[PDB]
Amino acid sequence: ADCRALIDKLKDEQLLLELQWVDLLDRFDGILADAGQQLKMLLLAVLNFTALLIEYSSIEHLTTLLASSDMQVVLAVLNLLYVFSKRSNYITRLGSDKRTPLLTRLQHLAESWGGKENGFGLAECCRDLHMMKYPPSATTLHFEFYIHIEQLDKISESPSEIMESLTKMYSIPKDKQMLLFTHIRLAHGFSNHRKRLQAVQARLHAISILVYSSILYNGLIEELVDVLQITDKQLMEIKAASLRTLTSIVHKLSSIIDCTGTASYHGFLPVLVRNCIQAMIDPSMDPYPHQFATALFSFLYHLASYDAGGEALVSCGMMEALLKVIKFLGDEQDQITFVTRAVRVVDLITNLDMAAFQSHSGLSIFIYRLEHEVDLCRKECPFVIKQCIPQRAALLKSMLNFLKKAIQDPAFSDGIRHVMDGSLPTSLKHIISNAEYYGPSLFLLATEVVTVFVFQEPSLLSSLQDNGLTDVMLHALLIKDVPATREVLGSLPNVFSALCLNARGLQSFVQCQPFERLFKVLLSPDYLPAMRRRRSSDPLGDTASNLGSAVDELMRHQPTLKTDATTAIIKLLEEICNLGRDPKYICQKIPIPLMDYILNVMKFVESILSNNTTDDHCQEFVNQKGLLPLVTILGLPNLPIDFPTSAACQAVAGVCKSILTLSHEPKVLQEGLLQLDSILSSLEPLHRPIESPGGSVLLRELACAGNVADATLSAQATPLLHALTAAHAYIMMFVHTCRVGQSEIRSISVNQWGSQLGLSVLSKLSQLYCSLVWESTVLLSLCTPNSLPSGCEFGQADMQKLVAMAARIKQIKPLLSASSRLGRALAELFGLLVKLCVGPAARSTASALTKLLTKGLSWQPPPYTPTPRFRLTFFICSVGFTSPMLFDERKYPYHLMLQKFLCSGGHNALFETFNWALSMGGKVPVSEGLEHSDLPDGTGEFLDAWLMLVEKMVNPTTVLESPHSLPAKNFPQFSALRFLVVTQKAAFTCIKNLWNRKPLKVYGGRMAESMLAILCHILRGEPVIREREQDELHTFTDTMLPGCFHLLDELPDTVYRVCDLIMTAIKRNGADYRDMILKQVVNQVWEAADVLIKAALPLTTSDTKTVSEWISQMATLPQASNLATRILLLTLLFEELKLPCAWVVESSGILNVLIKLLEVVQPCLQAAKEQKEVQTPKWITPVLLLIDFYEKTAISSKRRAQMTKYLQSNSNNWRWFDDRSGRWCSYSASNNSTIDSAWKSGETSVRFTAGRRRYTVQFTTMVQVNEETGNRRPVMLTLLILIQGLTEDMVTVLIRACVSMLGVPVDPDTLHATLRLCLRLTRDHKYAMMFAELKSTRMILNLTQSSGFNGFTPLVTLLLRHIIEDPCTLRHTMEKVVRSAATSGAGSTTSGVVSGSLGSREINYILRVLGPAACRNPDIFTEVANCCI
Amino acid sequence: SKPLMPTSTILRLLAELVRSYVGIATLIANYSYTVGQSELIKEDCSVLAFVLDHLLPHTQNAEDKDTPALARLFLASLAAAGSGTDAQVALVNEVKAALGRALAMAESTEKHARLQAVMCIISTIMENNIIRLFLKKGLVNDLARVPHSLDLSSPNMANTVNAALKPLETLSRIVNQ
Repeated sequence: ADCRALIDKLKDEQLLLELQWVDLLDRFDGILADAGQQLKMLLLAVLNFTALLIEYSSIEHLTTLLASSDMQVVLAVLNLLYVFSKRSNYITRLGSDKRTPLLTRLQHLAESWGGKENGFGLAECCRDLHMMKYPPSATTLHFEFYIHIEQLDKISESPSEIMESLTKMYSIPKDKQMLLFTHIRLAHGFSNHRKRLQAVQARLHAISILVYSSILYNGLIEELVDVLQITDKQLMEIKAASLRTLTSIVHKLSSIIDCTGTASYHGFLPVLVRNCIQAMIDPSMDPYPHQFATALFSFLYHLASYDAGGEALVSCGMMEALLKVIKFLGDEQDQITFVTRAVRVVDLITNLDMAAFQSHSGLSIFIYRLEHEVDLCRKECPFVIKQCIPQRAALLKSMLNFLKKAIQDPAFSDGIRHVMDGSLPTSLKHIISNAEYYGPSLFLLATEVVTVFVFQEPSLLSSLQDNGLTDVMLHALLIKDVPATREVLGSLPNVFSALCLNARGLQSFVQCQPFERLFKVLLSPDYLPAMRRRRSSDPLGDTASNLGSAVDELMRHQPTLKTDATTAIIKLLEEICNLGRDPKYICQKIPIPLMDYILNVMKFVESILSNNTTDDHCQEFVNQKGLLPLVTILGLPNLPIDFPTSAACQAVAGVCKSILTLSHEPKVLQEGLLQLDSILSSLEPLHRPIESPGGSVLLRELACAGNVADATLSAQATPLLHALTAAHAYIMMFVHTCRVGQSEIRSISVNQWGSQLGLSVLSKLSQLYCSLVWESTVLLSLCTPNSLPSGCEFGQADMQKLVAMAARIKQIKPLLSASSRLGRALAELFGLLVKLCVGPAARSTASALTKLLTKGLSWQPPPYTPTPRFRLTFFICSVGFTSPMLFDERKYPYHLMLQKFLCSGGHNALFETFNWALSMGGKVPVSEGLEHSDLPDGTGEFLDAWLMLVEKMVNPTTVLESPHSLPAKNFPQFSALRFLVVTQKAAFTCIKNLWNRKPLKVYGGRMAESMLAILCHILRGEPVIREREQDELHTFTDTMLPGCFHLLDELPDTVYRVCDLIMTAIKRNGADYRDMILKQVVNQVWEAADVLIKAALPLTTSDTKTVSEWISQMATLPQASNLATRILLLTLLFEELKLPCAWVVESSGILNVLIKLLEVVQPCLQAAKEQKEVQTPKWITPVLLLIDFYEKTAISSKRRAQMTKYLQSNSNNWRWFDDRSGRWCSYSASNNSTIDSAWKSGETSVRFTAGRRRYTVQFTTMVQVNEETGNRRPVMLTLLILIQGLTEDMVTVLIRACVSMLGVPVDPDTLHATLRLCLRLTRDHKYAMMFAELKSTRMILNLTQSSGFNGFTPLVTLLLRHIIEDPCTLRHTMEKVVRSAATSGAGSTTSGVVSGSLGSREINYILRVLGPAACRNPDIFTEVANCCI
Repeated sequence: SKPLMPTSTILRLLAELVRSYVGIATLIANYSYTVGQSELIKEDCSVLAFVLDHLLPHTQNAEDKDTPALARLFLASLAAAGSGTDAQVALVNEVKAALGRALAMAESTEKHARLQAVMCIISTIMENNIIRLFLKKGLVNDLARVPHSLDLSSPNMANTVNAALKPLETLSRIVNQ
């Protein structure tokens, strides 16, 4: 626009700026970066204009320009920085790289001169005073950090070179010479008037900037008001600076008011204002400068905006003068701007008083000015239904905002009837009739003034109809083009809510086909910028949603309109169908924005239908056949391929879901299924293969499309790809309508899917699924770089038509994505349909879905396949698909689906896919297949998925316990027991066929872990299912250990599943089998340890390198790979079998071997630290953890033994603690016996019922929890294989080994295990002393963060406490603890009330609290408690 | 490569061992370094003196960030542990000595950081036998003399005076209420 013309004109420049964006601002930033390093006047003009540009990269230069001797540029920079801080927080948000250097230069300008009290009042600074009536210290420098100069005149030349010469003569603090420069240039200035006034003005600007962003003091306001009183009239720029400063200071207000005098009609500020106004009005009296008057009316605005100022402007009666302004002022742009300022002040004042305004007829004055300005526009734009100058448009805008506010205000409710019999409607009629000459927001204000008036006095709507203002509004909002903006669109229905209000208005509104025009907005590109989301953070379609909710409110006020509204909605849909059907349009992301139309219309329809949730709009819409035009939008040929994933398809799905869930109507699904069946019947050629050496049908339909540049954009070029992407959109709608939790909607969904049409569709979707898995895997086989195929022309014949590799790949990728995204949506649909089916027609839905599962598992390619991988990749996704469909999240099956999966087939096919995958079609037996060298590439990935499925299929703890059980009762009844019989029998053979063979390169540890989990589930299950082939599991459990240890050599991470398998074989078999296992594991450890003991004899003869080889031989020998799992296995077994495995670990003597190995490895590790190449043997942590748990177990057995020595084995009285009474109340005899029996069994928790309340005891904590309330209450037991443990000569060696492993920082996890062991050992002070005498606290302090772990600092603190706690210090600390616990009624996690006086104080509870102290040392704890309790 | 027990952690550890074990506070109070025991040591000086002078004061270059909060915890624990007067007297005597040392110190941001941190430790200790000792040692009078040992123009001076007023208000109140 004319700004661009001005830019081209400038790009004599400075003469044009004197007359008066990015690259013009860049030339400006140029000369800014240039001048600070016929120049100054260019800089001054650049600034003086930029201070207009900002009012509608330079900063670092401007800051340097503050270092100027000529204040003119500093003033202009300040005026620009004031314009900034005034308008936006641009310099407030800045970082301290330059915000502080800037604000500090501003501070050094702003800081006080001494005010009146030192003879530096601003009034005296503006009058000349002869230069001899000022304090003699004015022309004096006194800069300290020491510089003092009495007078600057005998060296009056060159103040900048004065500052530089002082830089050379004194070392002035670096980067703070600005306070010196400003004092020196001030002392040069003060000699003369202009420079003193310029310093004053710069200081006032700097103040104001420092307040929009220590300077202020009691005299500043009084000084400013005395500047305003100065009557030489050559100071108007200083008066304007003073007013703008007072404005900044508003943001002391009572003092401003007391000084200026605004509380009375006579008073300096009110009188000055009235003289300004009178000078502006009457030509004779010269007019006060524009700048000064603007500063006065800005000060009045900001003062009125605060209550103290508005009350002062009341008190002085400025409303009469401001209404005088708004009545008599002229037409010129500056006078218009003073009028709009006066209007905004009359607004602020009227937000708290109306009586003055009303008594002065202010509403008539406002209306007369609106008539006069509209009459001055009437000359430029006389049209009225039978560009506006910006300042006049802003006047009209502020004045209409006032009229709207007044109409919504009492004190006009009496009398506002006589507004619309004035001239006002005749001038609104012109604004409304010329929404293109007047702006759209002004046309909006005019229609909102009418709307608010008609809602205040609907009676006088008859007057507005009689003068045809409503008939102009209708014509301007319907027949004439609506101005395309969010606010106008948002208001039209509220306007029509007014114009309909008289019934006559309704007739006139409905006469002109209003919705055919109003809804065209949604199909028009002119209004798409109005529909685009504002701020990028409001919803998609937020403005069409608002429009729709407003049309809903409209036609819920006026139900007669409902039928025509839904007719125009349906005409929108029918036109979107037209725009999507014919070839001549093409959807842009001739181009047409169809997807935006579909999003905006659908947010509109959704809002309407779902606003009131009364199902009257839905019913009307469905009864006018709108669901056909709605659901057809999914199938539109010229919609893009990426439509189904788009928010427009999700919008259509949401509208369908809203109609379904409101109306409870099947017709949405019925019509979706009819159209989907129509589309599925079109693409049967996708199901029929090439029937020759050939690849994809999609790639033979693409390749045969001639050479068209973009086939995929044409529905005739790619019919199957566009039927794919129509079916995808329908399927995403069925997904959205299945994701519904209303049981009624679930029922009618299932009744539809169970229909003749539902099952015809579901059969065709199943055949589509298998076709799309085939096509996607073929396409990926062709996008693969000539690796998967066997050098064969499988799909090459068509890629030779298509076509240097990417040129073909990037043409296939739209096919691959269109087929893979549809498959995933089908799988989501079938999973949801299973969920709906489970929780009569459900039984046929499940039948068709299990026929899909059977079809996928028994699918065989055409006999032209070049490799089985196409079948293995079909099978992998068929299996990964059948998992979600048979089992929920949390792995419980659906018994209806397992029933139909068994009876129909798919179980025999599931296990046949395993036989096929290993035997390769009978080419190799299954028992040799796994280990066969030529086994296909994807046979490990298939077996990973198959085993993960069968692990779910076999588990009795979910298959028997599934929430999704069938009920108990003509139909064959399902048994999950016989299902587990047949499944475990079929699975066992396949696992046999994988039990001992070596694992696959990848997918061998997941195979092994799921195979072991299957074996565990079978071994636990046969005990439970034989309740309601045993010798095969027996012989298996006999021979399984060779395989378990093969797995531990190949795949260490399986050891946790091998532990669990061994424990289940043990719980099947006797201790005679437990012993055999443990002695065999221990013999493996024994030989693996003794070979490493022989691996570390010191190397005297040097035959081996003796440095790198020996140090790493300890860590890398195969034996050192075995120990890391043989020990770890033994440890897990130990954790379960606590005492048998302890007795075997004792009686085997293996512990001596492990201590000897830990001792003998220390020279090796130490030498490795001296190589600076330490690499810790991973087997060390199993050994330390085994020893830890061996001595944990022995402690505990001794404690349990001496606990048994004090108990009767019959009816051990368990008692639960009643904190309120302090009673250990007994359980019932049956509960007590149950709790005792389950404690003796070693169960962690026991369940029982009392009073039908459910109680559970937790023996980890010894707490009874009430399962309903969660109340936790203490319990007690009422008192009336001996594991020797580690010997001194072992412990001494372990302590030395742990200190040596701390010396060489072996590894984080090994330090954690060795410190844990030290923590257990050092609880005897003898060994804590040994650990501290071996200088371990120095090593611990030297340890680097590379050798640290989560528990390091707690654990180290406990270890140091173990060193510090000698018998006596421990005794004194135990005394402290016992006294504290007995004196303070401590709380607990057993609801022992905090500061309780019964429960917190019983000896029997306090001893439970003090248990940690008893464990720290029981003997000392006895001595202390006997002496202190 | 960073040490796993930074001086912060060692301080928290000692604070815990002081709060539990009676003799540790007396052993830490009486323990003193020796010349040339470490690069940071210039002459025989107490551990409390080192914690007050080198670890407690904020300094702009990190070694551990939160050494001062935990030296404050350490000295607080060594006070709060009653330990009769064996630990508390040496703590108070050394705080008084480090205050007088920093007041005699040459004008520097090291001086103002030491002073402010000693005021913070006196304030945390103060938040009754410790107050009896602060009175007996004339600590309140050495706080009141603080500005005598300032350059009253320094940009730090108001912050160190605020800091010294913080324990003076509490202490004068606790006496004269």
